[PDB]
Amino acid sequence: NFETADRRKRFWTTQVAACGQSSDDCGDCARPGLQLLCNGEGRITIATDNYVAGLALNILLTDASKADTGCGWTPGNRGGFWGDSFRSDNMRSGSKIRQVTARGSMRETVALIRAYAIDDLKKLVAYGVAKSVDVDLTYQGSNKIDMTIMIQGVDGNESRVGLTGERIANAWVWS
Amino acid sequence: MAGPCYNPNEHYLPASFKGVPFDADSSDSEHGRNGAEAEFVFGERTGYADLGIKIRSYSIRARFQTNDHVALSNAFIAVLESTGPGLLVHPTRGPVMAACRSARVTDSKVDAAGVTYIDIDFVEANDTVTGFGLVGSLIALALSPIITATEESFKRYYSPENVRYYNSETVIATMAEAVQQVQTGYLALSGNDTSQEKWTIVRDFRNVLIDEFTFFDPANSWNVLRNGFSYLDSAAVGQDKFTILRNIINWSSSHSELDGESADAQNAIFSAVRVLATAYLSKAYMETVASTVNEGLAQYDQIAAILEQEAQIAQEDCHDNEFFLSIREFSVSVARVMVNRAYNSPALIVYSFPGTMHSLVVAWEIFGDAKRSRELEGRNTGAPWAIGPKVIAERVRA
Amino acid sequence: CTIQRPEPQALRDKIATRFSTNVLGGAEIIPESNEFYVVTLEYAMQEE
Amino acid sequence: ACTIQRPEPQALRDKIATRFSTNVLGGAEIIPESNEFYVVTLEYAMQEE
Amino acid sequence: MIKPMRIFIGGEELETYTSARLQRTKKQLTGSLTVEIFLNYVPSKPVIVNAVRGKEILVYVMGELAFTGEGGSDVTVNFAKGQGYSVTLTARGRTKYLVDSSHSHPTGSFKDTSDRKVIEALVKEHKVVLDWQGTEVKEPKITLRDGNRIFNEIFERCNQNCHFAYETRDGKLLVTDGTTGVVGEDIVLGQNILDFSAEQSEDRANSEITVKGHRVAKDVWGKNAIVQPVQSVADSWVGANIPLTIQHYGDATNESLQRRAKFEADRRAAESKSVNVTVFHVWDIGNIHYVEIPPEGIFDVMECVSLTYSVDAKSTLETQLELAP
Amino acid sequence: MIKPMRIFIGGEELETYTSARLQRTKKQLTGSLTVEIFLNYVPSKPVIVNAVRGKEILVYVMGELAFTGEGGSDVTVNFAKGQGYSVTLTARGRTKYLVDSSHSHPTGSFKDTSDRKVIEALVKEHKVVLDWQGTEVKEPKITLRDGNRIFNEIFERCNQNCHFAYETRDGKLLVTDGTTGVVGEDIVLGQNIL
Repeated sequence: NFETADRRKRFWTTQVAACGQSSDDCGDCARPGLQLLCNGEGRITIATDNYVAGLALNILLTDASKADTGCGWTPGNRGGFWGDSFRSDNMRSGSKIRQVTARGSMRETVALIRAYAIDDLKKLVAYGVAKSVDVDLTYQGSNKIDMTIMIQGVDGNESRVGLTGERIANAWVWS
Repeated sequence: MAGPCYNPNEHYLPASFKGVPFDADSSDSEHGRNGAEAEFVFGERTGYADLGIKIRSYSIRARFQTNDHVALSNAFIAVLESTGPGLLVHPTRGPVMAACRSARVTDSKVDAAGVTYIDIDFVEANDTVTGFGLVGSLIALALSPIITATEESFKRYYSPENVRYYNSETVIATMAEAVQQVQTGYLALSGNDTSQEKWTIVRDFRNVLIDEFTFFDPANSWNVLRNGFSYLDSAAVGQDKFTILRNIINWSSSHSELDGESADAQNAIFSAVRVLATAYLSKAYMETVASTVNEGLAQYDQIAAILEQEAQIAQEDCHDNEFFLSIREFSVSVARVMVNRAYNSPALIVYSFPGTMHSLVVAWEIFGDAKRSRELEGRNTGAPWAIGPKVIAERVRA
Repeated sequence: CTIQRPEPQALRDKIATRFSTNVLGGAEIIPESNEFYVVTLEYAMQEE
Repeated sequence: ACTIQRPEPQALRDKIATRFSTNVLGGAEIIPESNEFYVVTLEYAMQEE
Repeated sequence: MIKPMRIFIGGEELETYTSARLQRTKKQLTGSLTVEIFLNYVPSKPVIVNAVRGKEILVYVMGELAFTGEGGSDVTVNFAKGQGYSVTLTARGRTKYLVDSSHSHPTGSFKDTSDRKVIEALVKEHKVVLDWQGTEVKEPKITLRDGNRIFNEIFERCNQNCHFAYETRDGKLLVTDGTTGVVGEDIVLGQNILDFSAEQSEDRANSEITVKGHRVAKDVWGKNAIVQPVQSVADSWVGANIPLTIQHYGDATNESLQRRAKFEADRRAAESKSVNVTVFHVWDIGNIHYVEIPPEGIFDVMECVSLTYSVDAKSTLETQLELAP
Repeated sequence: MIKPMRIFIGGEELETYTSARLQRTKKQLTGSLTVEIFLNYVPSKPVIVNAVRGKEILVYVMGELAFTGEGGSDVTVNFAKGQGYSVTLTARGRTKYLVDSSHSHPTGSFKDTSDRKVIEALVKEHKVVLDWQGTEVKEPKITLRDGNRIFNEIFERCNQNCHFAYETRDGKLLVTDGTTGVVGEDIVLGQNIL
């Protein structure tokens, strides 16, 4: 039959700047969300582009379960998601980059933040959407700090032979 | 390390155990893999086999120097002895779950007063359920639930002794035809068999059909129908049953043209037969390798449509609410397995070669063994010397 | 004959398979995606 | 014979479509072939059960 | 952790069972148990000794009953110059008296009854509740041997009628002709196994089995009761010719011959496919499990025949199974 | 070195016999054998399974035949959490079925014959070639016990006439009243004893 045999489809995906950017004296930042696409006669539809990038936003912008402390937390904000009780992959949803505390000089604290960021985004490889991820951080002074996150993708159809690693599963999103 | 700009407080995590901080002084670990190396007699070659992963183990050393170290040291021992495992923040290996296995506390009053050392020996401990493993099964279908469900629906309406008398003859005649359909199917499958059991089965079929009173009892009628398919299914394995079962489904697509109760007594025979054939047809598909994802999913759609039609009939006017529920649950169960077979049985993927090449060359490049070219024959069209430029093959899992 | 209240795990799996096969064409439900949250919300509506 | 009166299927399928557009898509109807069309149909199937 | 195995004797809990071992087998008439205890002695000071040679014993495994005595069937007191001083107990099933008591039947020869009506009047001299679920069979001639134990006679009679006789987990006597049907678990290689040591053997199989035996009813005697009653049954799984012949110890009837013949077939078939699995952490025998050992391609349903819970104070908490198809 | 022991099973050589053991006893009716074989398994990959419950087995010791099963009488697959995973095999003489089969004699009682003419009608139901070299004896009455094994009856009848009943190294049944007369070695202490 026709070579387009892969029938797997793609659902909605959160996108950056979907709801515009919120400006303030400090700076300008994006406001991610869902995107609406309109036809010529109404009939709005949601966008389904940049799957892996949308997935990364979900991981970063979600608080994971907080560690036990001995004094306790209010039941409302213990963190995490109640739906994780059913997943069988032996992992927990969300992230915990926001649970850092000022320790030592600012240089040390920034270093810890990078360690958490790598630890949480590492889950992308486990799911199989991406084959490798790395984050580079640069400290320039008091108020200007930058982060860059690099995610490596793959084409939908195999083209190389003799790979040291393995062909990542769930690559039908081809990114 | 390299360079004078190191910051050990920035690269080593602060140790802990069950939430109580403590000062770490060393960090070791042990990993590995279990082998089964074997050497033969008089042979110049050896062998090997993998048997699984080896259990890890961690060892740490702690120092207490602050004022009143005996209380902190003595209070920490009360945590290592607490029942059960707990979270451990290894200085370099990160957070893991472990259970203390031993601990030696050293101290002196004249040789070294004011510092207490304590060695530890941790072991990885992953929680396990108490039923020695209740993993699910995803390699076969469940036919017992639907078959029992079909039995109840068929018995509910089929009753030749209560239908109006001038329609009993027609209803019974239909049942005799339904059994004959199974008889023809079985005889076709086992044509070349000559065992002693075939003669007995053939005799049993003839005896039941000749006798005229066998079909007056709903209990007898159902038993003959259910058993007939059981012999039919076990006659052959694989593609041999595709044509036979498809024919029976075709015959059971009719609908009765009588009125009132007589219609129900006749539709029951048709509806019951079609559901049984569909269930057994699904089992047949599970015994063959999916040639392609597109073909494997096409086969599934052929089944879902038939099951969906039967569900609508049983729910047309609340004819049989329980039957409608049973069919609906079975359909989703079929989908869970048929979809998995198509997408994951051999785990096919499309390759993108730069041009047409022979089957032998393609097999060697993708895998590394030209003897595997036989697999590519069934999935790719084109002559053996012009396979490409896009190939369908398995996933290398080195 | 009797049909009773399904168990939690046996119920969530039924929804996930039904949702995947009829909407995503057999695609797996990748955790922490939008479809993952849609599936779990659907299950809650069922159990309540 | 049904004891729980079930409105006509066409009336139901319109109700789900109207509710979905008003809440999620902001008043616009569905494109004939898309994710929104398929989720709506699945929603109708669940009600039947 | 919540105690995954608790023991009870006479209503007073055992808090010092330094080791334990519970076994239940389908190929016998009573289970068994063995609990090791720690004992002390202070010289020139009082000591309290129970030494109760008989009382109820109960074993609950993970909040579930697993063995009913009756108990304290044996007591021994090991001792050593070195390691230490301990005491060992033992127990068996409620039918412990049947397996060791010679029958005291009122008369000693039935006139005309059924097997069920014979089992009831035989075992009810010791107040043991029967749990019957098999098919009743009618016999014209029964005469229990004089002085033969209860174990021999029930085992003998139930073998000819193809009835399994084994004890349950509650204290009854279950006579069954099949499996309990309680679907169990899926023991899959790579998830919970530790060792399997499967096996096959050709020395315990026969392709054709034949039976013979005379008749005893009043109306049949002569040619019809000497040379007529002979029947043959074949396995068809063995591809060779290994003939066997048996004699029937009873009132031969063509239906009864095959019942005995098939009983041998099931026994021989099971002995040729024994498996021994170990599943680490700690329901019942006769259950139905799925197995998967691709190395030798086990993809067949299995019925458990034996069960064993064994524990030790250091690095041992395991279970064993003896499957058969 | 030139292999001082080679084994065959149905004509395909065993190149992985990690151990071996052979026996031949004059005070019995069948020899034996035992071979341990290394076996492998790769998860999520195909495995080819033989599981031969019956086939011929041959053992040659230093370029000389030393056994003739018929083979694969037993198949057990040992397995361990630690050391390794292997398989074991077993075999016995060609008359194995006589050792484990109840007789199916035509009638069940000879009128007047000799022992040789009786052993021929018992063994030849399973096509096992006899190797007779002893003196014939005339027996006015013989009546094989109903259902008794072939091993029991031959052993019973050959005991009262001083007939040894044991196998050869080729796959026959040899009945003899004395030594084969094949002179062997002079086993001398300090030379070859251990």
